[PDB]
Amino acid sequence: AMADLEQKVLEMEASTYDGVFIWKISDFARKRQEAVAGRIPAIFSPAFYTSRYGYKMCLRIYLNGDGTGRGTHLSLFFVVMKGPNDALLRWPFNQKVTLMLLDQNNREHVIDAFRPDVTSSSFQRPVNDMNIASGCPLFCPVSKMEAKNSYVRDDAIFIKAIVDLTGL
Amino acid sequence: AMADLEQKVLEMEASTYDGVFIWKISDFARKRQEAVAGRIPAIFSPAFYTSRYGYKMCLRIYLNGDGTGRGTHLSLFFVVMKGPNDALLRWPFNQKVTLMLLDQNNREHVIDAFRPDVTSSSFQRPVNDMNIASGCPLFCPVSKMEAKNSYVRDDAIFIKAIVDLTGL
Amino acid sequence: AMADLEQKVLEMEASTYDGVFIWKISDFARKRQEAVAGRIPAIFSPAFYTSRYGYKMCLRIYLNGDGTGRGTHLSLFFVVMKGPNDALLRWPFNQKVTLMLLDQNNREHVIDAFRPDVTSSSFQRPVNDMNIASGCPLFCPVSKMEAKNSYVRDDAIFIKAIVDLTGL
Amino acid sequence: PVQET
Amino acid sequence: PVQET
Amino acid sequence: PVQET
Repeated sequence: AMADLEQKVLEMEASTYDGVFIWKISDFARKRQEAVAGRIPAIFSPAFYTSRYGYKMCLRIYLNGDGTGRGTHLSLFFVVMKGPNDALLRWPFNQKVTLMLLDQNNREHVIDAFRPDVTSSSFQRPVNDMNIASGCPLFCPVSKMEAKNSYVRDDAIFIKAIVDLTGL
Repeated sequence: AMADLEQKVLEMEASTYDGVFIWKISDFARKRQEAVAGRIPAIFSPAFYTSRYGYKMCLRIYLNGDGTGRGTHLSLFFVVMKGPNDALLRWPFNQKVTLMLLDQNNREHVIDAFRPDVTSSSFQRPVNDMNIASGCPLFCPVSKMEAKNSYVRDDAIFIKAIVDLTGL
Repeated sequence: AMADLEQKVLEMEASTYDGVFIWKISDFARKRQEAVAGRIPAIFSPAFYTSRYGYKMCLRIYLNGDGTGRGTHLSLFFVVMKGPNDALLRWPFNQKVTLMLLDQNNREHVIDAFRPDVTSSSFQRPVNDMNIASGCPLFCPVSKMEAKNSYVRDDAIFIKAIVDLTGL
Repeated sequence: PVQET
Repeated sequence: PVQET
Repeated sequence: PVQET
């Protein structure tokens, strides 16, 4: 009951309840390197929800790529987690999901969006703490951002997610 | 400063500031049993508020009944607590209160609602940490839910409260 | 990792994300005295924000005055802090700021408001944890409140801030 | 409402 | 969407 | 606004 409590407070500090989430990844160069080196290929973000008692979700990013994007792109996925109120929610999950890599000059962001594949186990009511993540393996070319550009500034980047609430 | 801090974080984690509160009671069978056995007749829920700096409230439930409902019903009460901003609020408390036992199939919930008895000490500005609870001793027959039915699922139930904000 | 975690939870407990903040200062007589005695001239309030990922701000009060108000008035200032999302925000800070000392009978509050001085270092993007505070040195005469009156009740006062969100 | 016992 | 690997 | 001292 020492570090465990901190982890809980940090995740609480990062929670949102309106389907909009902004994830700030610091120490970028290092994490990027640990991915490239295969020691830590992916990282989960803290959890957020569609409403106060809505769906519990988080994101997972591979700084050096997953699947078709391995070694060439930054891969970004959506994760449906086991929420405290899943018994009261409608399943499978079927809300539009938008993902973004924010340009820090706010000129041109990187973006993609999709409607859930309702047949996929990724969107069924969770039995485990988290379902299999799904989203965009070719989200962003490692070259574009990372290198020059204004996506990485003061060794950090901002990832943004927007879960459409139509019907909720 | 060890367990005390956790308790504070759990209550914080459960706080809401719009008068709507959903209380998930887990380990139902056991708590139900401890009530029936008289070791723990009632249980308080975490606190919630009508607004960011509004009234502080919580609920109290007797899994095996109170007063006229003892041994036959689940009794549910509303509790006005001493809030950090009570000096700035209007008294006595006079907002409509709705209480519900949620059906997990979402077909037919159990519900009741009342307007405060303004003469009752239960709704005056608190002098103690909590006023005397008041509400519904015959809220729900132990038979209806509990036994068969879809109010209890995976050993847990959901109690919901809605504090009308008219005038706030 | 003991007291440090508590401080974080208390500040979290006090955070708001809509530009409206109510700061309750307890143990007033004592803090007032420590200011008069010069041991603790000013006190910072917990942080609050304009939106979930907006500007991070706090207040600073001198219970026995600052500058032109030293020894005669309670001085209240606004503070722009280094926020986690400053790279994505527009600078300098240019939102209207309203400050208030709440009358506990709710008859006549003490109030003042200003538009930021965009040339001042106080409103530029922070390089340090906090910029130089700025606001109202002659906010409230120590005589008015403090002494008789209904601004101080049960040894505590309420300070309120409202950050206009026009354009945000 | 009815007060608790 | 495409599931992670 | 007036800066603090």
